[PDB]
Amino acid sequence: RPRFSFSIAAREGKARTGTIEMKRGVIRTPAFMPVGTAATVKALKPETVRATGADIILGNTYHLMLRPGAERIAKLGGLHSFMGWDRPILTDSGGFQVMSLSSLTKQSEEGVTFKSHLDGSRHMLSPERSIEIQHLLGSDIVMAFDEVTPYPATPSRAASSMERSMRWAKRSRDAFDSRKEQAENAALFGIQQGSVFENLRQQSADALAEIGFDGYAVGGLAGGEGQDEMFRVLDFSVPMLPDDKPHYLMGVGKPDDIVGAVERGIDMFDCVLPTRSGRNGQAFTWDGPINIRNARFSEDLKPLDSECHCAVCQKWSRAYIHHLIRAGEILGAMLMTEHNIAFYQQLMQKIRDSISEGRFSQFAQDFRARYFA
Amino acid sequence: RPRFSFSIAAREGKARTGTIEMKRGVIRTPAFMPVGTAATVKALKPETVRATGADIILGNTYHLMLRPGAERIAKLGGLHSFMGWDRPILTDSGGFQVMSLSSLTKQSEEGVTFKSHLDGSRHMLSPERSIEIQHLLGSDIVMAFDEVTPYPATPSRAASSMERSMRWAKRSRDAFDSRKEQAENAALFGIQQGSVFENLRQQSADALAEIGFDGYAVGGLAGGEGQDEMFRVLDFSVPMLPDDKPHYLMGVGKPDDIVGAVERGIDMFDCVLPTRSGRNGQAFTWDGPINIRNARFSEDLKPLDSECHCAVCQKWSRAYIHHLIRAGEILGAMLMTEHNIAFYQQLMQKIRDSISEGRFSQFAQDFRARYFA
Ligand SMILES: [Zn+2]
Ligand SMILES: [Zn+2]
Repeated sequence: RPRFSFSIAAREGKARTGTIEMKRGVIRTPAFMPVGTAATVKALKPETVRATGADIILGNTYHLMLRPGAERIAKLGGLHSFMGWDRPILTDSGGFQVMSLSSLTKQSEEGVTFKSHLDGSRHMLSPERSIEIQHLLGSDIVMAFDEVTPYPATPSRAASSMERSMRWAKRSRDAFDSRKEQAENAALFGIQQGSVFENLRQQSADALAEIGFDGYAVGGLAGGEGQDEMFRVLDFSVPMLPDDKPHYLMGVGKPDDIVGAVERGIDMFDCVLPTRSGRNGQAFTWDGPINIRNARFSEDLKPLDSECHCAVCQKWSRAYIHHLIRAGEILGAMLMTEHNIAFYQQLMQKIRDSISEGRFSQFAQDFRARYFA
Repeated sequence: RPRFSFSIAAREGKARTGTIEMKRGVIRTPAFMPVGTAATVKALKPETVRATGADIILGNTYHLMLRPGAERIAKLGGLHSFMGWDRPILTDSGGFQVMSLSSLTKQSEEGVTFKSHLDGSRHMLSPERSIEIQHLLGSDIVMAFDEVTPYPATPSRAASSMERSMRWAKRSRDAFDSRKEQAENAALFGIQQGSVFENLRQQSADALAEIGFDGYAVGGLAGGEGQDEMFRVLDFSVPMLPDDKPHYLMGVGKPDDIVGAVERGIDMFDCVLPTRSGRNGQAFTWDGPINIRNARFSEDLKPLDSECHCAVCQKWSRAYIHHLIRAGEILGAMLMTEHNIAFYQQLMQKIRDSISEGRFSQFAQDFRARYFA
């Protein structure tokens, strides 16, 4: 396999289905990436993550650099070896979480210094250091280090952040390219910014395409704007990106969001929703989500979802899982997470098959009628 | 397979190895039973419990009756169906936990009434109700309902409790026998009491043998007396029990305790140690236990134990598991528990093979030299 090759096998409207071939494996697109926070997809062995259909997982740079440490993971042989997942890993740049989880940020053109939300330790993150950490982890898909624009943002501030992000995207590119081993074996994605503003999204897309990346993420969304606005922004933003490279919508999302975003040209997704909500009691079904803690499930012998092919739905009842989650049992988190992640993979499979067969628009319509019945 | 058949295949001194055949499967003895509290062996799917080598698990009656409820489990098809373990299950009588976990106990000759440590609900437990609950769960090995003698106990109080326990053992026997379906498909074990006193242990054994049970537990030990005293009591107590039936030491225990107790004629064991300590950071090894949270393991690439055949030791390093447990990750509990339970099953296998080969005494000596090196 090559370092990176994205091939589009079928299209329907703006939707695409295909494959990304990398050294560690093939990624089927549109793709959902389960999120591994501190080097684990929560409550799942990697073999179980793979069994659900995942082709690639996401690792959080910010969390890994704080614990167990980027250098330490490198010494121990890299993230893949450390956690036991041998397929591709995408790492985020660590920037988003600095804003959302650290204390005392000091921000500047060089990068950001911050205090750990764990200990009192002070850490630094810049385009160069972010790229270095991702190398130390041995990431397959490296994200450029950007400055995240909170929602809502004024046009002036959105512009300033976007412009800084574009300067940092060049720095990221150069850092990545300067490290022979990373340049030869990993891929680099740039992140489009500009908040909800069309002209800024355009300037950002143009800047990113001028530098040149293996893939392009749409950043700054799912920040509180709501689905209507998100979709409106995707409408004009995705077409600005090079059509022949993957389009990654960071941090999205709910099943309905994924469907609409694929309709708009998105090829890759990640979210903590299926894992996080899993441990919380929310199970996804084709008829909409359920909260398994609800008393109405205490004696329901049906599986979580009536069609789901996952091992949880083959083996255990809603009643049992209701019991486990109410009791705060670890097996409850294990089973809910496996089911939710498998649901997401089944959704992605249905999306890929429908596009390949030229009936994705019908699938979207059928999916919505039932999910929101 | 028959309802119950215990066969002894080999002996060495007081040690025995053999099999208990029951309708739901064969139990190899000496046996270790992982403990399922609220209908789950904590952090493990039943298939994983089986994969470690477990032939039978233990379920806690007290916890099951409070949540999700004995009647409810019956309605849903019984404990096996509910939790997805189709092999034998031994249920305790629920008495021990009433003493240790409930509030406001009212005790009498009829039984005990108590308040849930969960809600404010008031529950009752008597020989008859304990046997009924175990039937509703669909237990394969039913324990007689006894009164537990705290350590230390005066001879007078030990005697009074033992005598009451023997009256309750007859009541348990009669209750079990009166329910055709339970009598025909399950087995009933009596519990010897009498604290540390030889004459009381003798009276108790004589009373139990007169009633007649499928197996005999040594109760009242591991209550704070220490290994020396426990062993001293086992020395005279086990021989009092019918030699041709299984001998069950309830609530034991550490690996060294298991070895010494088998040397003294014990065939069955349960303890929360490998599960509980697992989540706590303690991993069993042939060279003694380790606490994986210790900083010395942060970059140790070796498996938890150098000889262990479990899936955890095949796949992950001490360094990774150290990280998971420090981080409070669910996968940390999953991996530690699987390893610890598999260690216990490997110990039991080595014990069975050594007895079968007439070299158990040497195995005990070799085990101790290394474990306590
Ligand atoms: Zn499922
Ligand atoms: Zn092991």
